[PDB]
Amino acid sequence: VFPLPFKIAGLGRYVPADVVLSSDLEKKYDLPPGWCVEKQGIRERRWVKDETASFMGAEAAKEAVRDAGLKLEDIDLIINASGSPEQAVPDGGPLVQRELGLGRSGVPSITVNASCLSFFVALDVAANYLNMRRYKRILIVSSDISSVALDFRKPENFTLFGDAAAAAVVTLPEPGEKSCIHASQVRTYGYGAEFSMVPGGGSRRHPNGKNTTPEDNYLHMNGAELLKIGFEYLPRFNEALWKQCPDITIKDCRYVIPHQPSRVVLDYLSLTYPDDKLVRIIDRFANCIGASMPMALYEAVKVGGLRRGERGVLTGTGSGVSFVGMVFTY
Amino acid sequence: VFPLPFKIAGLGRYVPADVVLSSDLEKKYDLPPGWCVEKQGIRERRWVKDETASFMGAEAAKEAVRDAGLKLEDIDLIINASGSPEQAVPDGGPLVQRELGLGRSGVPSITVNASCLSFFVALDVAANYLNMRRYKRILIVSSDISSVALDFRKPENFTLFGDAAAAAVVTLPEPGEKSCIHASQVRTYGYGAEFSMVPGGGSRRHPNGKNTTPEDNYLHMNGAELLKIGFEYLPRFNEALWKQCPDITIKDCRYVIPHQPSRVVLDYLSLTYPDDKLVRIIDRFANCIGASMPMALYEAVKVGGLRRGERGVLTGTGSGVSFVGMVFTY
Ligand code: NA
Ligand code: NA
Repeated sequence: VFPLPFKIAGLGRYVPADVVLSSDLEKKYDLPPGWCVEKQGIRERRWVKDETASFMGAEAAKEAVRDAGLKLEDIDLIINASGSPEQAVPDGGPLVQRELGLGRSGVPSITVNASCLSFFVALDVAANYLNMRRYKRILIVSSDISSVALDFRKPENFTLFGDAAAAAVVTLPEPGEKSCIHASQVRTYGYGAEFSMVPGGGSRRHPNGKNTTPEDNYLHMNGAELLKIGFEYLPRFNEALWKQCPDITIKDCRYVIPHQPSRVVLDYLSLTYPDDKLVRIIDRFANCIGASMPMALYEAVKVGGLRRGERGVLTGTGSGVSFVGMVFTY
Repeated sequence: VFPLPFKIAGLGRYVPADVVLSSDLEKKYDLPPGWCVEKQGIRERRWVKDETASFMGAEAAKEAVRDAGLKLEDIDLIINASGSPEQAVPDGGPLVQRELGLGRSGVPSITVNASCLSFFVALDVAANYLNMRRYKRILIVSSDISSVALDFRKPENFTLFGDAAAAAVVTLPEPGEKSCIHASQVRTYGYGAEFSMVPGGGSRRHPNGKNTTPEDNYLHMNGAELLKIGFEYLPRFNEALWKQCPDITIKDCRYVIPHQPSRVVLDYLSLTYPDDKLVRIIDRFANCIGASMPMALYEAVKVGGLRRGERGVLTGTGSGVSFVGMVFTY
């Protein structure tokens, strides 16, 4: 089954233009100077002005299409892979298709939803479409506006979240090119659903029904219990991932590219690997939910200079709870 | 590329136990006797008591797993493919995994979202995973509770919607078995997004923001404009679908199995094909959104007696606007 031919042909990003410095948030909301950097690992973030999520996604997508040496008309499948919805109906796929000027194109546009790990799962889905020769040039878009959830009474909230979009065009590699996936794995532990969830926003606690509570529209998080899921199941997850590519180990990989919704994953990695192995975006873009991993992938290539033939590792933990990992040659 | 080996190994359904007769709705809400059957094509529907969407999905899934001759522990991927969310976070995949008692299993559980055509797109995604030998035994679950959207001031609304879940287990066929996909196609016309949409429920019109209006949480529908998308693009859609399987035509197919959110698609088909070719569920289960197509697939096999080696056609139009079609040997 592995290795799977797979080429990240183009990458794109959109972030809002206005930088919100942690130092200015601290001055405005009476936090100690340096609090955000120490507690959150966040020095800056970007918040939207009037952008919609589809607008940001389309901007990132256009950059990725240019980067791939393609025109918009060459894309034959669009996958929206964001951490949060723009609206209830339709899904984000058709909305970004419309925003791209492709609304009359017929190009299928769908959503893959694995919460904040949607981008990862979309890559995996796309890899299978490509190798089955179903589609040739697949656009994956992850765009999130988390600044809508900002509560300026709560420092743990309002200093954490940022807005961003990133996108990839994926294709099969050309003859001679080594681009491939060596290993890919997704596991889900739904017993952890209650430790990171928003119980409102759907049928179970519909606003017009009898099951509503005041706390329905807020993220319920139990960090201690989430970590326990990691303690119990991550070692075997990692073991099983690397068994897929026994010829390749972490020493053969230039960059670790994590979903990074908080500094914890980065701190874990920093105790393990040299700093130059780790791709960091939370410092300048904060927690951008579903866009975090693809933002880090963009960073690895467009700032970190990841070269064709070098290898990377995508990794993440997300609400669900799910774990993902992928070892690839760029 | 086609034909693609593909076996619908098991099918399952859950519907609420209490039948709501159109005749009783008409008596209670002062509608003419026979109004629902004439205007909607709906004689009965089922509405939940205390069920959650995950509960119904899990019930349908268990039936499908039994039908496939499997145990729950044999499933290696779960795809939630519903028309509406149970809650905001996490997605429905982990929630149905938990409901099935598989919360500690590690089995990846994700969501594919193409609005009311999610089940179709999940089948397509699953077919590619199966043929790439990534997973062997894939559960697809579509569960929707639309009765939460009921407005008893509006006959066009409250007589239309029903609750239901259906599920499929899909695998590769055994040696000698003819089960396959002859043709599959998805097209999206995002210019039609505004003609069937709910603008609230996400970041664009977040309740705490400045873009809210009173009508945000209601389905905006422009039926005339939706039909125009059909007039312009359906003929070429159908042409392109059947060109994938030039050896197979509609005469070679026993059943047409449509997504059926209203009587219109059924009326179109009834003018074209003998009644015994069409699989109808709206009459007894009403508009069950994302569950409509898989409910009809269940009906085709478990009531219509579709035999292995006979052929069917899945067809649908959904919010987006998207069109789907698949020609398969059962
Ligand atoms: Na850009
Ligand atoms: Na059942």
